[PDB]
Amino acid sequence: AAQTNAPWGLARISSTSPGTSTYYYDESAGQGSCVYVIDTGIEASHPEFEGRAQMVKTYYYSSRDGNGHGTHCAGTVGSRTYGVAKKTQLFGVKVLDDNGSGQYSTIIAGMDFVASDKNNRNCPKGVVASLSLGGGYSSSVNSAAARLQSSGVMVAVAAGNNNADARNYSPASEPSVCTVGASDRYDRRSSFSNYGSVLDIFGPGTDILSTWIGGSTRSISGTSMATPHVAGLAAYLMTLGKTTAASACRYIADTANKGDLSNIPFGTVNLLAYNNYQA
Ligand SMILES: [Ca+2]
Ligand SMILES: [Ca+2]
Repeated sequence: AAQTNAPWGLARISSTSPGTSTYYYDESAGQGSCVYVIDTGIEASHPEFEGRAQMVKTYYYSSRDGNGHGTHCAGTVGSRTYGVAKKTQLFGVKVLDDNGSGQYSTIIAGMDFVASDKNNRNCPKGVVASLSLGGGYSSSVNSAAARLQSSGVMVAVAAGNNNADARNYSPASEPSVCTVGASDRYDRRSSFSNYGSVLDIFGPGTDILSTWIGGSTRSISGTSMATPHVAGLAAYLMTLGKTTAASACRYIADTANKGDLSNIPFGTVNLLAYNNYQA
């Protein structure tokens, strides 16, 4: 398959060079895979999801996404125009309120929930979880993200938008999960991107066009927008039988784009997510 005039983030994942505008992906598009989107929830009624998005849990009182953050990142995972795993099943767990805030107890309970409701769903190819939140260091949310990864889920988390070492932030500094940095249009490190040895992979995170609440589309930039690129890539890769949730992150790093990024500090990886699809 091939999508013309794609968002720069989609085309970059299917490329060895920046600047391309066509996104090349296998026709499977990650069908049979599930990606839990742990954010502000998802607006399931968006025409870009096509019944593939679903609100399965809210830790507030309404499954609405009255923020737009969670609908944007879920769009990058597997919507029609802006998703990398265009046929995946999107499950929306709402740990962030309509302001983008969220207590660690709520974020932890959301990860503990995904690991259980995973067994109540039909995901033959496997399960993915994209946690594009980020707070200060916590031993317990690092522990909760590891429990999600150990339970059989590919866990992609945001590196943080602090321009510092991601070792001070959670769940980013959890070694078991996949910490995703953000890159911009020209294969530079995003000016907000966290770095450090904790990061496992980079993704398009600057000016990422995706869906938005109210049936709209808009671009926002953050490592929280680069994370869904790796979530959908892991989903799209596990559908191909190329990798397993337990090692999707390491497989993406093995088959990434080596040394293409600039502004990478010393000790941080220089890998850009690459689906390696060749038609
Ligand atoms: Ca998001
Ligand atoms: Ca490297």
